Amino acid sequence: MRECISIHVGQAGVQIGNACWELYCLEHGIQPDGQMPSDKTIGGGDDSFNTFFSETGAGKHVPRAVFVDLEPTVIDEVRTGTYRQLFHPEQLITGKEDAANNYARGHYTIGKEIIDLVLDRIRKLADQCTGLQGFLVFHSFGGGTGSGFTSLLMERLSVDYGKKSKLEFSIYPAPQVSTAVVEPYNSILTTHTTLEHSDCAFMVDNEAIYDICRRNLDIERPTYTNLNRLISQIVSSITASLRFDGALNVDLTEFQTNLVPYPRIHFPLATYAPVISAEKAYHEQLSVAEITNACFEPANQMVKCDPRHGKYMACCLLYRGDVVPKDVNAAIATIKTKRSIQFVDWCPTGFKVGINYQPPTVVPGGDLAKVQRAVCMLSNTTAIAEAWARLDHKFDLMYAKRAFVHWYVGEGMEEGEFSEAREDMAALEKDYEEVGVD
Amino acid sequence: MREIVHIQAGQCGNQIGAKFWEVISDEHGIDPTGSYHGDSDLQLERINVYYNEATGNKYVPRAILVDLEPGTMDSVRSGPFGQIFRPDNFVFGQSGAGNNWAKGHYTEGAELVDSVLDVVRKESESCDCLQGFQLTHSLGGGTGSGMGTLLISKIREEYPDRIMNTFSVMPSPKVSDTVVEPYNATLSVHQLVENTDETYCIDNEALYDICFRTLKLTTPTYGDLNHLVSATMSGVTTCLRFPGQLNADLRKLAVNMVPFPRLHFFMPGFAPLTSRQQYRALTVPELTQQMFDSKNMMAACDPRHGRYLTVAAIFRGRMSMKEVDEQMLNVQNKNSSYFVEWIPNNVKTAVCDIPPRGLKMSATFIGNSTAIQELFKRISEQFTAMFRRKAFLHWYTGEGMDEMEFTEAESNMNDLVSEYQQYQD
Amino acid sequence: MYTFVVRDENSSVYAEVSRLLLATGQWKRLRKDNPRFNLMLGERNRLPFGRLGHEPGLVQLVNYYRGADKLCRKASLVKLIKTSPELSESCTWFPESYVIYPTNLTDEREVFLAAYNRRREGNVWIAKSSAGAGILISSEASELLDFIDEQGQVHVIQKYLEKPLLLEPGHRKFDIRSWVLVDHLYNIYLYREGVLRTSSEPYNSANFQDKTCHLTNHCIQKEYSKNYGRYEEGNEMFFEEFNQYLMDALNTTLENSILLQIKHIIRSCLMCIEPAISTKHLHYQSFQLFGFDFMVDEELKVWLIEVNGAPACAQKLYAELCQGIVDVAISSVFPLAPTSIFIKLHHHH
Amino acid sequence: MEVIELNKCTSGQSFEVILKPPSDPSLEEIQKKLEAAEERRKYQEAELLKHLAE
Ligand SMILES: Nc1nc2c(ncn2[C@@H]2O[C@H](COP(=O)(O)OP(=O)(O)OP(=O)(O)O)[C@@H](O)[C@H]2O)c(=O)[nH]1
Ligand SMILES: Nc1ncnc2c1ncn2[C@@H]1O[C@H](COP(=O)(O)OP(=O)(O)CP(=O)(O)O)[C@@H](O)[C@H]1O
Ligand SMILES: Nc1nc2c(ncn2[C@@H]2O[C@H](COP(=O)(O)OP(=O)(O)O)[C@@H](O)[C@H]2O)c(=O)[nH]1
Ligand SMILES: CNc1ccccc1S(C)(=O)=O
Ligand SMILES: CNc1ccccc1S(C)(=O)=O
Ligand SMILES: CNc1ccccc1S(C)(=O)=O
Ligand SMILES: [Ca+2]
Ligand SMILES: [Ca+2]
Ligand SMILES: [Ca+2]
Ligand SMILES: [Mg+2]
Ligand SMILES: [Mg+2]
Ligand SMILES: [Mg+2]
Repeated sequence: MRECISIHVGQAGVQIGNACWELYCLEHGIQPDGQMPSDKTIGGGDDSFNTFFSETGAGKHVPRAVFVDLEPTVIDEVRTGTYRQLFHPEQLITGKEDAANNYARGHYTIGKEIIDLVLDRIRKLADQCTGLQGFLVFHSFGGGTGSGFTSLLMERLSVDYGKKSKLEFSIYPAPQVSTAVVEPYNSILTTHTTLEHSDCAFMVDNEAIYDICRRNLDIERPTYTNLNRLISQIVSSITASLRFDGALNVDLTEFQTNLVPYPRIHFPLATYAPVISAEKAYHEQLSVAEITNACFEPANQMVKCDPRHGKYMACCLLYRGDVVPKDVNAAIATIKTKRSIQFVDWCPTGFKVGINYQPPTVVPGGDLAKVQRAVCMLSNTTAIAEAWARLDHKFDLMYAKRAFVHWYVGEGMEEGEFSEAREDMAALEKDYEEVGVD
Repeated sequence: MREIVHIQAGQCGNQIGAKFWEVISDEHGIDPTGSYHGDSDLQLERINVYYNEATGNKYVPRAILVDLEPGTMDSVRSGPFGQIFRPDNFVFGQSGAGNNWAKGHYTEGAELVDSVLDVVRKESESCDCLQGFQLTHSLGGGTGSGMGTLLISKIREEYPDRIMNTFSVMPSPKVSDTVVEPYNATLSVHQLVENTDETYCIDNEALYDICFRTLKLTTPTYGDLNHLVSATMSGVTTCLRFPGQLNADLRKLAVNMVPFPRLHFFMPGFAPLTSRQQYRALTVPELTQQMFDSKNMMAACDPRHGRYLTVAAIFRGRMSMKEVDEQMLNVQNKNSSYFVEWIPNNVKTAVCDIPPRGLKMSATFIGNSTAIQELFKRISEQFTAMFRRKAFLHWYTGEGMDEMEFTEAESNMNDLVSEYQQYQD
Repeated sequence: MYTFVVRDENSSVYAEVSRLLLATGQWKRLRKDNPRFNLMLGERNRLPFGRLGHEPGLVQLVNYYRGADKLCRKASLVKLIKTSPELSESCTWFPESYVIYPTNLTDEREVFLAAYNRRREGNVWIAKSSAGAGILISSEASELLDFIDEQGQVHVIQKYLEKPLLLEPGHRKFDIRSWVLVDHLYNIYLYREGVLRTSSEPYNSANFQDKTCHLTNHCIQKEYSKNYGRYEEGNEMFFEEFNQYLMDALNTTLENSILLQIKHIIRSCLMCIEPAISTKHLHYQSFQLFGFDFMVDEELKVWLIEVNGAPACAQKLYAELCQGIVDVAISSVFPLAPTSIFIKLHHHH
Repeated sequence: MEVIELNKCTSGQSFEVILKPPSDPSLEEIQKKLEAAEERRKYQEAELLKHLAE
């Protein structure tokens, strides 16, 4: 058994962590006090769930997580919340004043003065591991901490844990749930400095999560609880292989192997179904083909884009619930003859399927309804580059006037790092086009 | 614990600052004796932002009252909530400033500033994590204008990485105490251009027009004008004083509202503005339509004459946040020619459940608009009309100043006008 | 108050639409880079579809279907017809065509010569490309290939219709242009008004060197033809006249002899690519005007030549058609506070 | 359309299908970047205090 340390940075990461570990506990039968009745090995063991949980002599199962925020208001909720007992105080790290939505402030000014502390707490979790696989880093693009401090942490993690793998769960900036005008700057700054340090990144666009909550859940104005509980479902579908017995995506190295043939193009597109309102009278349960066919509908992608106009570099189908290999392939053939799945000539036109029989777990009183089977499709498509274009364009509108640049220079960042970061995204857009277009 | 140190200087400053603490103290359930008697925990949620907690669960405003004459501050001390202020936090002199900037900034003011900074330093030494400062004052007088700007310069020297915020009353010939107000205002504007991060520009002429026309009052008093400033201040500080979905924080506001260091002079406004047909319920469309209308703005500038660099809008009360988003998007998507297209999504909106005392719902408007240049143009013209004849200069040259310094303030602001001009095209 | 942007200054069609939109007093135009717009009359090349449908509160609409280039490119159309089972390589209304890359660069060179050698054992072919006004008509296979190699872009060789239906008097060739508009719901509307771009020169099958009686383009006839505008004004006959001619000469109607096949060809083409370009479940919506060019042989069989993705309209039909676009394509998504001029081609979605 | 590498356990199974065949900075360098910006801040603040002293 090999362990996975999750790092939650900034408000977005920390709150999304709340949703994930809440769900991780309900799935593995863990109580808020850390007790796990089904676990028969008391205070130890190398089970599949031990990749995310340690065990004390008192039978407590402790997440292998670190919560970091430059301001203490968010993490303080965890300290007095329902799962306050799961974590010990060392795992929760908080500063006193945040980065104020300023990448330079979280990376340089504030980041420098606390970087060595976080690493010290991560080293503690690492020392409890007999074979650490790597790290899962949750953060936002727009936040000053999520962007500025994350990239600094990634650089140092590559220095102290050279051979370890690092995956990201990143929140793409969406105006419908943001009051930050400068998030395009932060997103592009942090993608520039993190690119060479992340092996595989899963981008969730808040615009996508916002619409899925309104169209499928009939939530007129969603809250972070609605958004995050849905985000942790996708996260649970993506990390389930690491926490359960299986043969597909058993370690973090398998995520680059099965999803990233080209290093820089390490941003798979996630697709999930079904999402049914719990307030619904009672839904007609969907089949394997219907939920598989939905994986090619834009309305359930974590990033709004058109895969019909791209090329696939890899594809993983993660199923949870009542699904047998016969049904999966049955629906696939039906989709190959109806959809336009154009792969790249240097990649096999195949896909890997993983089936976990336990159907998705639902948070009591949550928004999602209980379903018998669901799927999450990870497909490395050149179509996701549309999100880069959108973002880069907004970055260009403001940078042409140097608007807000003084806030970054004032924290010690040089202006040239801007254009250097933008030139890198321009290279990223060119790569996607050299692989997708003809 | 992100504390704000408040400072009010001079007649206008202390009278306006007074009502400000009279308003928000009511919104947080704090009585004249500092005791809390509200009914919602949201009232105390962020209470320590503006209030210090003393023994006996008493809440003492974190304010510093400053003046060069005792008259105005004595009144506040005898005023409605006069008891609530900290006895020590009154720092005053006896000579006064005679509506002279030079006296407040160079002679009289200099003799008193150190003892003020000793009190500021005292409030900061107890702050867990100080966000920054906010200053109420007028620019047309001598103390709040001349000495206020001196305080800001010295506060920045001792706290260079703290946010400096001010509510600055601009002088109009129609609401004028003396003919030297243009002289005093041009000198302060330069200081503010350098040493503040945000400056809510309140024009006394707009306060009059709102009282006269929109509110239907025959040439009111400074007291009537001040209830508008009270409301405005309570509005722009709502997201700071209550648990809003956003993190608030003065620096975050600055980062999102100030694309360029010198263009940080905001146009405030709010709705409703109803005359005494007052019990009528106001719909979310009505709040939005009026909130963007010029007649509800305190700067006395026509926004349809410039362009919005950034806009903030706080809605207060239990309302349809869906209908709120609908209406805001309807104002933008119906007048997008007045917003710069090189700042994506430059209009942000937050809601606050707690409304102004006695109101079901309200809206506050905060606009960083290039139309503010019309204000600095007025002051510049009024200034040059006298300075071209050196009229009334002897009051200032007699306190040690020189004409050269005036000529620089003049040029400094004409450049500030040019700067607002290049960003409108 | 609806807002739209204009990003193609060279569009004669939507210039009238934008003119009409402004006439209604309910449509406001914005700078070509202001992202807050309801309607985009976008550019031809490299239209940034990825930036559409991401502005909160705005239902956005655009006048191009992303992916239509597959149907409006000389070489793309051929590949789409040969590889799409809906059309099949046995498509009976599209001339035998082949994709030929120049030797300085898949490629169907050998496959073409096989069919050519079979015919030699009418074998007149024509070559053309999308980077032309540059066309060549010849009956020797050596002259067609050597012509393509002298260029640098992809070309297409297809069978030349050696028996084109000739109009009398004049014994002159011609072609038919039909305008088709597809709205956000993917309803195929055929403009009731077509046009015949006729040749003012007598067709001659013993000389393909002179390309004035073979090519019926409005620019060639008005530049290289010396009888331009003799029979019909501007070498443009409309359905009323061409319909009366078919009745006096051939004893048949334009509807039954040609239009049925046209309506069939339009359906089969548009229905084919619907899964790849439909915006039914997309964050924005799309519509687009198309210009279908047909040929008619002496047997009254209709043939598809090409499909233009940014076509022009006959001078006499700009008002009627452009207003039609505002009715069914724009106001259908942004209503404004008949006897339709279109023919709805029902189909299975 | 071949199914390959079918793994089956109590909690699920996984397989692969092939529809069609195919055709850093050191801790030294990071500390320098961090201290470089910190110096730029000290310089900018130095000029501000110089301004204020004037
Ligand atoms: N999906 C989701 N997005 C969030 C959440 N919280 C914040 N965001 C997004 O993150 C962006 C802002 O970044 P934050 O995480 O709040 O900033 P930060 O990391 O705390 O850094 P600071 O500026 O110092 O506060 C906005 O675009 C939000 O939409 C969350 O709980 N869920
Ligand atoms: N296979 C074929 N048989 C007979 N005539 C043909 C032909 N291919 C092309 N033509 C002639 O060429 C003309 C159309 O040329 P084509 O449309 O390919 O060039 P083009 O695309 O530059 C003009 P357009 O503006 O209609 O797009 C017609 O008038 C037709 O007579
Ligand atoms: N809105 C408002 N403006 C005031 C008030 N008192 C004075 N002013 C304005 O401020 C300017 C005079 O400043 P003053 O208060 O005398 O400043 P001081 O020298 O510091 O006391 C004039 O333009 C007045 O119109 C007040 O109570 N409310
Ligand atoms: C508050 N009113 C005021 C104050 C000073 C000078 C003149 C006036 S007024 C507008 O009544 O002419
Ligand atoms: C009339 N508005 C008002 C009055 C008193 C206190 C606060 C407000 S506000 C601008 O926040 O709505
Ligand atoms: C007063 N500022 C405000 C109000 C509502 C929403 C957002 C903001 S902010 C701090 O992002 O500019
Ligand atoms: Ca165990
Ligand atoms: Ca590495
Ligand atoms: Ca003295
Ligand atoms: Mg934060
Ligand atoms: Mg006075
Ligand atoms: Mg053409």
